[PDB]
Amino acid sequence: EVQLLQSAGGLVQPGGSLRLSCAASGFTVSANYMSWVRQAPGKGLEWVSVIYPGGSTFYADSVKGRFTISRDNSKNTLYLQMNSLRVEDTAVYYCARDLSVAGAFDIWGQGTLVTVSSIVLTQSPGTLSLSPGERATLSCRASQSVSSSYLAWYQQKPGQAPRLLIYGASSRATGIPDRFSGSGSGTDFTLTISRLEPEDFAVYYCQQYGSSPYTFGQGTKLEIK
Amino acid sequence: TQDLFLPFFSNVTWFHNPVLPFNDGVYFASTEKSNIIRGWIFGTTLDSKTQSLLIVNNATNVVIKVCEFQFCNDPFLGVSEFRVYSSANNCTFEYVSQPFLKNLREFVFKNIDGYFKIYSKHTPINLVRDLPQGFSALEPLVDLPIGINITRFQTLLAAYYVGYLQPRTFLLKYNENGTITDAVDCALDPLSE
Amino acid sequence: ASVYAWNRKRISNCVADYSVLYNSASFSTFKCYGVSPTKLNDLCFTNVYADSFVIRGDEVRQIAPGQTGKIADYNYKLPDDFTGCVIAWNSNNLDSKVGGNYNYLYRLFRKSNLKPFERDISTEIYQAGSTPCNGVEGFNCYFPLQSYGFQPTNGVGYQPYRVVVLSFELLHAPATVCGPKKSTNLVKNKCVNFNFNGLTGTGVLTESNKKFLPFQQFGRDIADTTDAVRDPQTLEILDITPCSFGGV
Ligand SMILES: *[C@@H]1O[C@H](CO)[C@@H](O)[C@H](O)[C@H]1NC(C)=O
Ligand SMILES: *[C@@H]1O[C@H](CO)[C@@H](O)[C@H](O)[C@H]1NC(C)=O
Ligand SMILES: *[C@@H]1O[C@H](CO)[C@@H](O)[C@H](O)[C@H]1NC(C)=O
Repeated sequence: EVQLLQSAGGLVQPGGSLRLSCAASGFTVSANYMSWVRQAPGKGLEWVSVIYPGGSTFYADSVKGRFTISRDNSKNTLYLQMNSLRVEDTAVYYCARDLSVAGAFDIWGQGTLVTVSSIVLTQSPGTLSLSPGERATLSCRASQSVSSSYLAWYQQKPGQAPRLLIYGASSRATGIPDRFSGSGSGTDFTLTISRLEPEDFAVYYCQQYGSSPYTFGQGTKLEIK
Repeated sequence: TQDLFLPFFSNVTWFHNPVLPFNDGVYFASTEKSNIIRGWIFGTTLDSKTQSLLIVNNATNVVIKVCEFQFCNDPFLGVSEFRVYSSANNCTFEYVSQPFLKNLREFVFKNIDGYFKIYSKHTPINLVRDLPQGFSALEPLVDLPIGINITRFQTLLAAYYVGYLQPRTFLLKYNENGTITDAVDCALDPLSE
Repeated sequence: ASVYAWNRKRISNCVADYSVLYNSASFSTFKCYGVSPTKLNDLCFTNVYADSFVIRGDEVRQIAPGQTGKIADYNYKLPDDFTGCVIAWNSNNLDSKVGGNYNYLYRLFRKSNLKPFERDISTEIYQAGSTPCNGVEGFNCYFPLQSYGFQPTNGVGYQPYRVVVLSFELLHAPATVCGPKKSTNLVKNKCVNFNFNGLTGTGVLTESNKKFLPFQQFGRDIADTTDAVRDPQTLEILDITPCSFGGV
């Protein structure tokens, strides 16, 4: 039973300071990878920071220096201090362990909300409204044409945390039903869901790793005609 | 010239292998008829520590291994076997050179500024009892760059003399050739002064 | 050898040949900090070591006097006293396979940063979780070494580049790899400036008839002035006579 808890439900005054928290439920934080991702509602997800074992800090390309991430082994916490906050920084701040090569973001946090005062990767198909009883194809193209196994797929859920479906586009994660399949090579990757079920209508994201800062897809929702 | 020399008319010990210290330099004298020769060990410690030297040879080209080794008390070899050392950590230099040839051996070992200088001479003598009354120079024969410190040493496998050095001033006379014929120690009788 | 087990090779006592290095256009990343890239024949470092690995793509750029990342955390580390240089190669079908390369490994999971010029080869379980990891592959017990994936691609950052590092020692023993040439032939019976093995002077190099000892290089006069020098090519002694001068 793995659980990740966060507590950041507080409005921030302009130019103020905040402190987020990510906990642990059995796994030591000083020996594994952690990563922070910005949900960016209405658009695709993006990257914020990564903490390796050790404690070297890696930040995204757009944002530099201001975000202060630290790991506290005394209380088993993944604290992130938010400096003076500016406009257009309203999104969710998920935190999750990272095993990019073998399982990309197997478990995630839960989610929060921070307000304000007052690689070219694309997903081709689109909404593709359909009905249960057949299969579908979702195509994810990349400009850099990653060689073999540096792309993965996640499933978003309204009000819940993203869940891993397939890691490396070759084998699905543990507990994933066998109706999800993946194929493709070179430039694009195709994902297929067979015998669509009521607990399957959800947004699918394709993300890249093992390269320059991680990029996610724009977002492909599944809707019924 | 003012340099490290063995003072005239000084008494040195006669040994029959006791450990021996190393203050500034060593003058070693041996007799070649006994043939119990060709072994030297220098260093500061003995048990898997700062680098130490080893000068031996098995009846051919002289081999100098400064390789770190664990020595024994009396490592007899030949009649073969080679059991001087027990363990080795790492090695930094290896020298191979021509073997050093009623005969007497005179060696001088000096160490300064990371250099190890070994001066050697092999001389035939008619007398056999003790050191003859005569003068012979010491042509340098070996120079090794090592850069370590030496504090104590061992001779390896009945009659050898060891003497110590401290700085002095000497007056040397050269022939019409480049050889040395006579020398005078300045810190001595007022006549010599 | 791969990065996980990076191999080294010390260079023994010989004449260092560094002129053909910069003259080769095959090198495109000859960037290094320390001594000048031109005075290589005028260096007297005691010992030189060459370390080799087959890291891939843009991961080479992390080699710097102080840098952290996926490569310089639990693998080959470059300290701030890494005197020497780094050389990169170009990958091709010589190091590649149509099926792929799977015999190469790289460290991914560890617990603390590796010290400079240190290796740690012990690969059973890195113990991500607190559960026992007695040797069963599963949750909280993952294998920390991952195989490389190499396929014929664009090659901008997905090729097995070959990276070597030359490291020099500063001062622990006198050096033996200091070879200058100066490629100069002898001249006699005429005034000339000479630099015979450190003896800088001017004079006429006539033919001598002395009997220098084998271990002697140059002679001297009563007033302590140079008189004869041994040219160490045919091992020949040559006298020195001052340039003719006088009044009018
Ligand atoms: C010479 O011998 C005498 C008595 O044997 C001794 O007292 C003296 O110290 C010796 N000289 C040295 C060791 O320089
Ligand atoms: C002396 O020892 C060296 C290495 O220990 C060996 O190569 C050589 O053959 C030996 N020579 C004799 C004469 O035993
Ligand atoms: C000194 O040099 C002369 C040169 O003719 C030589 O004959 C002689 O043997 C040398 N040695 C001496 C005089 O001891």
